[PDB]
Amino acid sequence: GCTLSAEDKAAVERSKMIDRNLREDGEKAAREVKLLLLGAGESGKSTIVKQMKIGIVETHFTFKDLHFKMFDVGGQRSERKKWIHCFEGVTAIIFCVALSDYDLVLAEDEEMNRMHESMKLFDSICNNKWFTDTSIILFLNKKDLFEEKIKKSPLTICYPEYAGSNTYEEAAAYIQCQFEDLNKRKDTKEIYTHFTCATDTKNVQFVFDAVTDVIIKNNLKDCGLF
Amino acid sequence: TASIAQARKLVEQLKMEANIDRIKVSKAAADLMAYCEAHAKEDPLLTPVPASENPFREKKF
Amino acid sequence: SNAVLTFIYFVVCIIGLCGNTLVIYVILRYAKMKTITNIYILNLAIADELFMLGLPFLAMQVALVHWPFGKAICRVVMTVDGINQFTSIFCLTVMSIDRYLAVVHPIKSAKWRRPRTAKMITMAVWGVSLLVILPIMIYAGLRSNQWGRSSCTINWPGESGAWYTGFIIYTFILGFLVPLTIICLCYLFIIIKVKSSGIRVGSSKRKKSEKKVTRMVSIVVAVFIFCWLPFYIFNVSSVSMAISPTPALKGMFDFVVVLTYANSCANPILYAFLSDNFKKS
Amino acid sequence: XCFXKTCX
Amino acid sequence: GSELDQLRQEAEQLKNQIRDARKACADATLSQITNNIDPVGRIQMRTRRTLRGHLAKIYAMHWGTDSRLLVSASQDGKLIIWDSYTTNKVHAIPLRSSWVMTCAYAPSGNYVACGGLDNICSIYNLKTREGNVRVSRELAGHTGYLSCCRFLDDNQIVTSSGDTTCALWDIETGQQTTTFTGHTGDVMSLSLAPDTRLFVSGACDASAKLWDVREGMCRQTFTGHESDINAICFFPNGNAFATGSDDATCRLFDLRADQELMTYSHDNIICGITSVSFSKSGRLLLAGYDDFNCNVWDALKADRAGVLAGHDNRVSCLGVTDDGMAVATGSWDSFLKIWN
Amino acid sequence: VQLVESGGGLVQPGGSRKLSCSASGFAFSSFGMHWVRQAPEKGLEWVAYISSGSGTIYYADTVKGRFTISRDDPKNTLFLQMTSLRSEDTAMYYCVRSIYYYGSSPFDFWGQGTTLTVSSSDIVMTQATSSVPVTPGESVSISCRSSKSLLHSNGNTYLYWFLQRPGQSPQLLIYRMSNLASGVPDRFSGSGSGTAFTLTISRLEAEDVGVYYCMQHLEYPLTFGAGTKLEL
Ligand SMILES: CC(C)CCC[C@@H](C)[C@H]1CC[C@H]2[C@@H]3CC=C4C[C@@H](O)CC[C@]4(C)[C@H]3CC[C@]12C
Ligand SMILES: CC(C)CCC[C@@H](C)[C@H]1CC[C@H]2[C@@H]3CC=C4C[C@@H](O)CC[C@]4(C)[C@H]3CC[C@]12C
Repeated sequence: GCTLSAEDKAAVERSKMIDRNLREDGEKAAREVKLLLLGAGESGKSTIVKQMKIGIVETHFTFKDLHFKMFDVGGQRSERKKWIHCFEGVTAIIFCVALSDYDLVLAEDEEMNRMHESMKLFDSICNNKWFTDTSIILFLNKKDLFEEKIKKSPLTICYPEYAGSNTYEEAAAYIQCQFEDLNKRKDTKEIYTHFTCATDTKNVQFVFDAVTDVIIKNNLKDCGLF
Repeated sequence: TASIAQARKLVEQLKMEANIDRIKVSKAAADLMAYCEAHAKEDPLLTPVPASENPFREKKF
Repeated sequence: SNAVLTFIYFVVCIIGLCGNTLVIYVILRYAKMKTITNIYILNLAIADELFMLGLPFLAMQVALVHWPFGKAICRVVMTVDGINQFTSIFCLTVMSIDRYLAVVHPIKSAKWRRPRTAKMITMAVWGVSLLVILPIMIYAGLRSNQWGRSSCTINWPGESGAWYTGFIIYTFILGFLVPLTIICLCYLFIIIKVKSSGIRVGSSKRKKSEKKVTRMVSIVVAVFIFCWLPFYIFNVSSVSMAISPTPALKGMFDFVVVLTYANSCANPILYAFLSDNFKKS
Repeated sequence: XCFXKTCX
Repeated sequence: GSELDQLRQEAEQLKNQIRDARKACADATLSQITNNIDPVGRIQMRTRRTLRGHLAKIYAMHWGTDSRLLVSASQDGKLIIWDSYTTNKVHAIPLRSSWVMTCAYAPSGNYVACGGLDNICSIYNLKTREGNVRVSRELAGHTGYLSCCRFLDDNQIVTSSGDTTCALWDIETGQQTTTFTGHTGDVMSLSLAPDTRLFVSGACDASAKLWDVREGMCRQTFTGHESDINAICFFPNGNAFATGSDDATCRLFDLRADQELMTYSHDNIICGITSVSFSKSGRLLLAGYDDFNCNVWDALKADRAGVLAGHDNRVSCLGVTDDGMAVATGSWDSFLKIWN
Repeated sequence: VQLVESGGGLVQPGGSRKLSCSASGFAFSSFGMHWVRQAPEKGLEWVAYISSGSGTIYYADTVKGRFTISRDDPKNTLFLQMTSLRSEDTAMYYCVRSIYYYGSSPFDFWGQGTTLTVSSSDIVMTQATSSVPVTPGESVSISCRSSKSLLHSNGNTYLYWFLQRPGQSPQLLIYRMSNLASGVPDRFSGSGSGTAFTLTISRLEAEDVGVYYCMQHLEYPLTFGAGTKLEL
């Protein structure tokens, strides 16, 4: 009680002010939206200079009174198992893809496929012990390149057990359904889908809507209504 | 044809790791027992001490 | 039939006591005030538990008619029970307002739901309740009985002439009107906002999911209406017109004032366990 | 008749 | 080709020579020699102090040289220096990278280093004329996440990273002076000797290498594990060390002899080991498992001599003071508890 | 670091003036503040202590309720407002880079400080030595004694020494009689126990002569010792 001298009183005041600063700074990062950016590397991940902008690479931008933080971790080059648990309080883990280059089959090894690699990455990122209750959004590709290649050559028939051909609307719908049907939870996780365009607002409004929906669902789960 | 250098380096390290001396297990066990017995007199964890010399004791407030 | 009424009183008290003590024990032990709803559930559980402490005395009044407890005991318990009756409902209203603020407005008014305001809010709502019961704890006493026995009821003041119409109208128009409209509007807006954002990003599941919320809203409003309409309607019917004293009307009145207490044991069941505390328990 | 919690 | 085949055959022959040389000197086991001494009694440690202030998972801590100070690193972006006596907080150091994995305390009490998942190790100077904790100089050159860092002296530091290489840095010049290579898997932990002349390390390939500080070359390789290694520490004597893997086994190795002396396995626990530490006399082994609890073992008959349960999440870091007064445990729930 | 203070000069008993201090090169907002009343050619006393962020305020008994102090964190400036004065307020004030955490010493880095000329637990003050001529090359010993046992349960003894030279603002030399300050020659030393404390100088030359003061740190308004001049 009163045994403390004038030294220990100042020490306790110093500790109290350190606690005040830590508590004040710990509330600012609770309202910041944390996004995880992932992809194969040749999936439009370099198109951030205009789409989202007017070891680990971090970029920051604001849209409609919101703070967005996406971490590009494609250049880490390490065993993903040993450091994957760091990103746990994340929402809306973006997986930018590019399947318009699938029909022009590039394997980088001549025995693989772009679609096989994309499904493998999707399963690896969506079937972990962690990451449950984490939403995913998708950016398929720019629609111009797919059209130029599907019509000239009916190479879409190489897809496993596909009947139609030379249809722009049906092939994209089948791709979207195949990507969406890869989840195993189906009760707490969902996939948001968007078709990219040259306009920057179309690729940002979708992200804003998806994160707003995720936040609403999380609040409903928290308050017990759901 | 660049694997020969790596294989040679690995073989060199493997054959060069075998140039140390070894002792019996009994000697190491006796040394560990002797050290433990000699230094157990100053082990606060092993022998509980009264609160007079304990600096992490719990007080009233 | 008053003996069966006493057993109903006792079993309701036991059920509410056990439910509230389990909730308060779990929360106090390892809820560690993490979520903003935990403090609200804490005060609801405390308020119902303190509310249901005057039950045996009213049972010993309705059966074994004479009142051996005494004048001071009568006034003290009728003040405690009158304060705790109004303390619980406002907590429900505050929880509904908080839920509406949390769900409909997720980006704005989500930086004001920290586990602190609730304290200030709890202190302010207890203070607001205190004032309301003033007349009850300054107008009650002992009233002569035409049965030739003793009881524990409220005296008749001369503040508003008859005053049993004015008092009942004021208490009704506050306690039953304000919370019901507040909760109905908040839950309707929650449903509307869930519907609106569902069709922006081709919600591929929300469409089906927007039924549990409607069911919860319906259940909440229905139970709150069921537990409170009979008492107020019977009381206002008695106030409006005088009726000859017969055992039949008083016999059902005891069950009527029983269900009002009985909606305190079910309140934790519907408000607390239907949440993230399912893992907790 | 009754006026309140306990009828008198 | 033929050269590759003959080199592989020679490597296999040398491996067999190492194996049979190790097996030839295995004449007894530690347990049957130390069975003579009577077992220690049931130890009980109560939570003397509880430290609060972190808002995220805690990954590492380091007991100071004064037996009364320590630091903590966490993912919220804060570095905090603790005073174990009055539970006071001495310093709160912000970090440039929000992701950290390890921390260290200088033997002289002037320098603190922390880094990970950013490919950069930073050195902080505590006693400065500016009154704050400003980074002295920033070390770069690794291509993988740093897992551990230890101060050899006031000017020499040895680190391990995610690129399967350990490099002995030089604070004065800012460039590496020695690089240790040979690890096939990723290196995760290392420990320093009391004389600061030999140090070992553990990697994900279930291998342990005995390196040398001065001439920068490996002499001995230790094996026997079947999973990744997370924590390691020497013995106070300086002739032995203990290892911790993810397969619910802790094993004791020694430097002078190439055999296995002492191992731990219990069927009631199927969780890995995250931290291992020794006391003054080394009579008892402390191993903080990740099964929400911590366990205290006895180094005589492989018999558990008590349990230490005060956490509700994953245990990440441990530590014992220089004089052996107290032992402190860490966990992902952001609560540090000091046990005595 | 460098620490400029202002407000020095002559001030009338009836009037108002403000002191100034500027902290550059170190965090002015994370260091305990202090004020010292240096009485010339005699014993001196300690003035006031305000922690960083104005958490706590303390005043001396003789000036209690008479002075006003105001802090400006954005400008790193601490002020001192006066209403009425007394002849015993001549002072040499030192903003000291020292805050109370383990491993750090109060009144560690005194910086520069400024003067104040006023126009016309708390161990008692005692230091018998006045002036002693001495030849370089031999040890010099001076004694400062207390009235109460400073050996607490923790064993901390709050005894500080600083040397003053003519024409120069004094700085810290020895604190605690067990830990030597930094930026000072290693020749200075000291040892003591119980109640009586003696300062001993290992080697003597021209630069080790000056006026010493022994300070006690118990009731934040603390009393300091007398001045003992050394003559070459
Ligand atoms: C066991 C229960 C039903 C007994 C009812 C008595 C009430 C008044 C008791 C039960 C639980 C108690 C609370 C437990 C938790 C706290 C946290 C503390 O920081 C403020 C007091 C407060 C809020 C206590 C006040 C008294 C309390 C509310
Ligand atoms: C009419 C009143 C005075 C009688 C009942 C007293 C008790 C039950 C009431 C009165 C004031 C209330 C407290 C006021 C505010 C808080 C702070 C909050 O963080 C925990 C609950 C707590 C502690 C409330 C619990 C219930 C409470 C303690």
